[PDB]
Amino acid sequence: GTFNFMLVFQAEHNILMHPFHMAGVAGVFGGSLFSAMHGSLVTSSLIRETTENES
Amino acid sequence: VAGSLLYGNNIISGAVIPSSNAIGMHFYPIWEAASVDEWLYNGGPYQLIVLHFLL
Amino acid sequence: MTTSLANFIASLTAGALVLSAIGIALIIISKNDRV
Amino acid sequence: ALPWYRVHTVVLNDPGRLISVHLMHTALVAGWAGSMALYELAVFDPSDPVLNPMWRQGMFVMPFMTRLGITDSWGGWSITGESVSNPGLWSFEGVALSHIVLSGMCFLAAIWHWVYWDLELFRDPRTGEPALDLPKIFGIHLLLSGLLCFGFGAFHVTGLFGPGIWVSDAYGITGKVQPVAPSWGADGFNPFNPGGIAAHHIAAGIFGIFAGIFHLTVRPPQRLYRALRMGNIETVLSSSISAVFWAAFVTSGTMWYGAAATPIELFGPTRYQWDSGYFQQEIERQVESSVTEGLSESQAWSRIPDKLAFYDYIGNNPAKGGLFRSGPMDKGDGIAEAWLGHPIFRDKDGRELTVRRMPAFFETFPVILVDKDGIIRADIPFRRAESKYSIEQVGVTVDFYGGKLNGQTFKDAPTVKKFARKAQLGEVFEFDRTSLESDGVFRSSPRGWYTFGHANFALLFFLGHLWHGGRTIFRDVF
Amino acid sequence: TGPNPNKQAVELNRTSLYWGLLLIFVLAVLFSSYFFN
Amino acid sequence: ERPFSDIITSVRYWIIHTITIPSLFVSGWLFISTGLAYDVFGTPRPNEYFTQDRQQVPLVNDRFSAKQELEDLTKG
Amino acid sequence: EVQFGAYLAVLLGTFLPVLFLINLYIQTESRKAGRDGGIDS
Amino acid sequence: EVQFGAYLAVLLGTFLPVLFLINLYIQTESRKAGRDGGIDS
Amino acid sequence: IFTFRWLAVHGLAIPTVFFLGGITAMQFIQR
Amino acid sequence: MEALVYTFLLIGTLMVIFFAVFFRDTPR
Amino acid sequence: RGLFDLVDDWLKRDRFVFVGWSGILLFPTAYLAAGGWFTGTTFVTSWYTHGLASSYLEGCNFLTAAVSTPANSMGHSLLLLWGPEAQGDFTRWCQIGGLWAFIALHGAFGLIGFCLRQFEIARLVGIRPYNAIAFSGPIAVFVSVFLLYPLGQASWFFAPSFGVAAIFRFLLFLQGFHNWTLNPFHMMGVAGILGGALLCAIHGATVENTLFEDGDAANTFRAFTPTQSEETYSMVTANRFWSQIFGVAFSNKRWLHFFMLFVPVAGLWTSSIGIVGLALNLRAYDFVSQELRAAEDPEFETFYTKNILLNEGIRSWMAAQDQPHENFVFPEEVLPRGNAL
Amino acid sequence: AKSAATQSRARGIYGQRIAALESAVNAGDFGAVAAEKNAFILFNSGAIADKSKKSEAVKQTNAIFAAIRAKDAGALKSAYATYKGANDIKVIVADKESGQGYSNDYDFKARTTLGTIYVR
Amino acid sequence: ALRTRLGEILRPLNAEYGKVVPGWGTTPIMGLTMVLFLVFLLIILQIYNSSLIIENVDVDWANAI
Ligand code: CLA
Ligand SMILES: CC1=C(/C=C/C(C)=C/C=C/C(C)=C/C=C/C=C(C)/C=C/C=C(C)/C=C/C2=C(C)CCCC2(C)C)C(C)(C)CCC1
Ligand SMILES: CC1=C(/C=C/C(C)=C/C=C/C(C)=C/C=C/C=C(C)/C=C/C=C(C)/C=C/C2=C(C)CCCC2(C)C)C(C)(C)CCC1
Repeated sequence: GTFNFMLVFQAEHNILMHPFHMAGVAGVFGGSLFSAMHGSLVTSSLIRETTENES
Repeated sequence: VAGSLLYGNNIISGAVIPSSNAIGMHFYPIWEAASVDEWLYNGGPYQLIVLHFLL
Repeated sequence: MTTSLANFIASLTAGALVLSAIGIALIIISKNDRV
Repeated sequence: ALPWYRVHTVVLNDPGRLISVHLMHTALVAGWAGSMALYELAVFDPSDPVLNPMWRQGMFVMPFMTRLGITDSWGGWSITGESVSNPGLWSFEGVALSHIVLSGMCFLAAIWHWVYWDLELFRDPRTGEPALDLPKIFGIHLLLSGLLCFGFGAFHVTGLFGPGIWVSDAYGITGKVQPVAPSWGADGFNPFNPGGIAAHHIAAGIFGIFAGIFHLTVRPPQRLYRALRMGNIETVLSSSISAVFWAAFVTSGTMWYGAAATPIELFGPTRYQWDSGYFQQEIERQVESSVTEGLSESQAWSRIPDKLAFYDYIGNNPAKGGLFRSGPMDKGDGIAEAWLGHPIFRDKDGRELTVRRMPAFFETFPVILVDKDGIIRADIPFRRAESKYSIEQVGVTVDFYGGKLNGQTFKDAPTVKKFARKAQLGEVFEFDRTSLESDGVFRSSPRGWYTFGHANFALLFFLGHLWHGGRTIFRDVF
Repeated sequence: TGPNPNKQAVELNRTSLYWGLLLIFVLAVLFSSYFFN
Repeated sequence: ERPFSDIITSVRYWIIHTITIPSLFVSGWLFISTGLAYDVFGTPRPNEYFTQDRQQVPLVNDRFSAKQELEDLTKG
Repeated sequence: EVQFGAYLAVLLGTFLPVLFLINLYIQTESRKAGRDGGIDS
Repeated sequence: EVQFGAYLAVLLGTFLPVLFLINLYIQTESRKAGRDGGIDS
Repeated sequence: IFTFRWLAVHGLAIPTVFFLGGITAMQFIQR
Repeated sequence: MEALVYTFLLIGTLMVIFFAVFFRDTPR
Repeated sequence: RGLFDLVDDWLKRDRFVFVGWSGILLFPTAYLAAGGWFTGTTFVTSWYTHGLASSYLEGCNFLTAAVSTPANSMGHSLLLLWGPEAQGDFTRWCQIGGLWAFIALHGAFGLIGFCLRQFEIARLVGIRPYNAIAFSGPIAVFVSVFLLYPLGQASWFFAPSFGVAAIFRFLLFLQGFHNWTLNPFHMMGVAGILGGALLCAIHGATVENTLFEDGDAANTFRAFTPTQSEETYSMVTANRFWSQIFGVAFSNKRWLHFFMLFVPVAGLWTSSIGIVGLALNLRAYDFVSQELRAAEDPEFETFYTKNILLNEGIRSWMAAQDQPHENFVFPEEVLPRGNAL
Repeated sequence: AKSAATQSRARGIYGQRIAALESAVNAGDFGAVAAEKNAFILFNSGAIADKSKKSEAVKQTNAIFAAIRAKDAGALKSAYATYKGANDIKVIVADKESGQGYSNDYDFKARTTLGTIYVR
Repeated sequence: ALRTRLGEILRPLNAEYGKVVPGWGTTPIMGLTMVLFLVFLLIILQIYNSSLIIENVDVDWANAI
């Protein structure tokens, strides 16, 4: 049903050319990018307190 | 249009159909129908679900 | 020895030239400012 | 103490049990090969090798068996069509039983090499700790690989001591297994020239022998030894993973585009042959040659073999199936039985019309008839209110030459429309749609499933290169 | 032959068990419709 | 060293920039105005999309004979 | 209508890993109980 | 020819109790190993 | 003169000005 | 007959969620 | 010592920007790719390959300019400037569509160089290289689509073009011809992307709303020494809040960040598999049972059949102009259509 | 990708161009005849999907142009006639009752004598 | 550690763990060989891609024998 909704909406209103939809797409893409960057940076900088045989 | 599992739908294709186009934006509670069968024929559950969910 | 072979070998020569130019720049600048 | 994704690291510093676990993977692989061959042999129908080949019944490991020489069965039939009297040991069943017995023996050997783990061979003489001199093991196993490579090409593919490989003609009508002589010129690098296989494997074997002899007798440089961490076992894993996914990409490409190592009679035609019109142009050339010789249209079209016409049908296109449509190609259309002939459409003035063929990239295509220049002359309308090019209005007739419907003509609109609908998929055949309860949707040939699987595997193994190699380089931080 | 000094133990707490159960059930729910075709 | 906040103040920077930048800007303007770009890159002019003889879209239709095809489509 | 092999695929591929994970958790808990001296060994 | 539900019946009724028994044995062994202070807890 | 920073900033700021001049010239072309 | 399979899978997922929420390892 | 040691010392100094050994691969390729895109969206046209105008010189704006794929007659040619198609002559090379191949081929090596640079810097500062895998995600996406999809199809012509509206065309094209929204791999990709956005927003809000009072001004930004030992916010309060609101909450600070790293990369890697599958026309297009029942019973209807009809409309009304080299001619009486409009 | 559509396009355009030379070659327009060398080459290269036929067409075109470079009004006419007979080249004009040469733009028959369109 | 007959036969082949040659050495040969391999791979790839055409080589389905 959501696919039907999206297809009809694009046909009738020409979304993908509205700047607000572009803002939303940038929001989700940038959110994923920043989440990955933050996770990588924080996890890489862990101090050694376990040795090998322990998560 | 069929949308339930018991009427020949899978998880991907099943849905809860919106209300009828003849109703429009009119309020359609259960007690305003002549019978429960008529309520189910005109897409009654959609309004109930969406309203209680938004609240 | 068609035109394709000649152009292929010429492209190899051009790539070697570009790599040599880059390497020469790196070597010269590294030797200048030793430290 | 170990999490669930680190359990199999207990054999990292145990050379005795690493052999055991690698033997276990070997035994499982051999058992799978044997059992798959046995299961395939019990659902194969060898009656008709013309209109029901192996690639239309979903056979996957049988083409690889018959590519290198196996053609006979203990049941008295052969893959080319023949009555064999004494097949021998190396038949379709002996190979399966051999791989099975090998699986069992490898299982027992794995159990032994696991129980007796403490051997003096795996211990360093001066320190007493377990060790493995990888730069020399590499040389030994590489010399073995080179020797194996030279013999396959000099004795099995050339015929000196062996049957050879499968070689066909340009259009896949007459194929057989015969020895192949090496070609040493520039045409040996032609992918479609079967003579390059022998030359390649011979020269690669010689170079592998020499490379093994070198990498056996020269110690590694110290700088490279430190840079590449040659004292660690994980760098070997990373390099091997890289090589493996490179090879997988190469094999996937050669299977999709076609080569001499993937013959058409064993895996099926390619999508580019349908795109360009290979078989259609060959059929036209043969028919014109026959006509110029002084033959009628009916005779010329009756001299066309059914096998050649079967390749010109869109149901054999590997790029026409679906991901979740499972089973053999016979599950979609049924089993082909006979050819119906070539239809020729003529309008009221006698000029010839051609139905526009369905591209492999569409799923539904309109029915359009065009003349020799591309101008439309008839079609099947969607809206029957102001149509001008309907078949009823134009009055098109159809005649059949060759095949089952030779010499018959039709003039009423409904039958002409039915044949026009049928003619946009290529040649028309008669199918048996009840034996397997066919549904009616096309499926994919073994040429597509192999590509899908091994390409996805290579893409996944690239991440293995990255992760396992990074763990090699950053050992002291991990 | 003898006692191997490389023997260790495996571990799985309750949070990981719940995560695995959820993953398996959700994957089955997602792919069942396509498997049935 | 000397971070940007010092460059954006030194007067020699200002004079060299005031003498250099307009030359480049005018060079770009003249590159467009003189019609050289249409020749360098092959972009058709607003009155060269259709010729008097060709009234259809000129799609390239060959691989190894693209030079002759493009020469014919362009003017010939 | 539907393919019959899907029943076997779905049910087996759902049931086996679930029991595998449950076994992992239960053996971990049993080892933990065994390590700490108590009424349950 | 044959009944289709028999596939599911036979396969499920074979696979479930076997895994239950293996679970019981493995947890017993883990508890025994945990009780004795060793390299594996 | 030959420092890395100068070569960078420049080799990405000269074409920018050239292209901006080109676009400004384009803005006045008439059909 | 596959509606039974769909319903079973959905109810099993809901049961897993219930057990995860109410029978959980103490954060301490 | 030797020249190698001197070059190694010079390459790993502390200057404006790190160069390293990977800089040799990274800088020229990325610079050339960016310059090619900028010079293609400004001067080069697409009249001879697609029949479109795609430059500022012709009249397009930022939303419609693009660098278009080469002509279909060149199937999978590498399109080298010295190759047998252009034979030098820069103008013909631009006109046939060589800039697309130039940009793609240089950009792939640019991406490889950036990944190697991440490895090198992580090794230099002595930390785990967790950023390399996270970037390997997008590398997989780019490789998969932009290279593997055209290579399985007829030609380079069916690849995405480097433009804003061209990407929208690509999206609608794949929906119309492949039913890409029904594939169970774009579904996992969507789940991963949306979950990543959710995690970013929720972690930011939670951390910012549990700060310890370490200042006297309402401007809480200037109450953080560049780096100290004490934690900024309260983990216990956050755990209590999220366990009493949602029912479950994080308690380990390393698992949180690993989850944040893991989710979107997994989404991208799952979607790449589906794209690789589409490259061979191994679509997930139809549900056979519903099609059979609808064929035999002209009263069965779901949303799936509606989407199928929409796809048919897209194909029929788009193919004629979307593939100009096929000379498709469709009379008005043949185009599928509904009532009235 | 080479296919039947490529042959159709090349055949249409270049066969029309070649057939336009009938009146010119009837009397003799050596320069105007040589002005279509590119058209002859393009028709030979991209409108015949047959090795032997392509070789024969190349040989015939070479003979035509060799006769052109001789001020030979007879050999040129004979070679042109045999080329037309072999390759089946003729001028084609269509109508609307049985028409629809083209529907949209991008077609090689948009504004040519082959282009007819029927609008309901 | 148990000693077997095969162990004594194969003992010399695993006895030099860690032995190296001090400082570079055969590295330039390795570099030259890698460069030649790259050239060979490029040649065969461009032959298969039809970007390099040579006489008497036709990249198409062959009649063979
Ligand atoms: C004496 C040993 C032996 C023999 C003769 C066979 C014979 C056969 N096997 Mg079997 N097999 C064996 C052992 C053996 N097997 C073992 C031990 C295993 C378990 C690992 C298997 C697992 C197995 C499977 C899974 C399958 C077979 C199949 C087959 C058949 C086709 C083989 C084929 O196409 O290979 C083709 C082999 C290759 C293309 C390998 C290429 C080698 C790569 C490229 C090496 C490159 C790296 C190298 C180091 C390069 C450097 C060296 C160089 C410089 C010189 C054939 C009847 C197939 C079959 O028909 O099914 C029944 C099949 O599917 N076998
Ligand atoms: C002991 C012994 C014996 C016996 C043996 C045997 C009996 C064996 C068998 C074996 C076998 C019988 C084996 C089997 C195997 C199999 C396998 C190993 C499989 C695997 C599979 C897989 C892995 C798959 C997966 C998948 C799926 C499921 C889905 C899709 C995807 C994939 C494909 C991934 C003998 C008497 C001889 C001798 C003495 C000893
Ligand atoms: C291709 C090629 C090449 C290269 C080239 C190059 C390298 C170039 C460069 C170029 C460049 C490098 C250019 C640039 C340009 C730029 C520009 C043009 C920019 C613009 C900008 C703007 C316009 C901005 C805007 C905005 C924004 C973004 C935001 C806010 C708002 C505003 C509006 C301000 C060579 C030579 C090798 C040769 C071969 C080919």
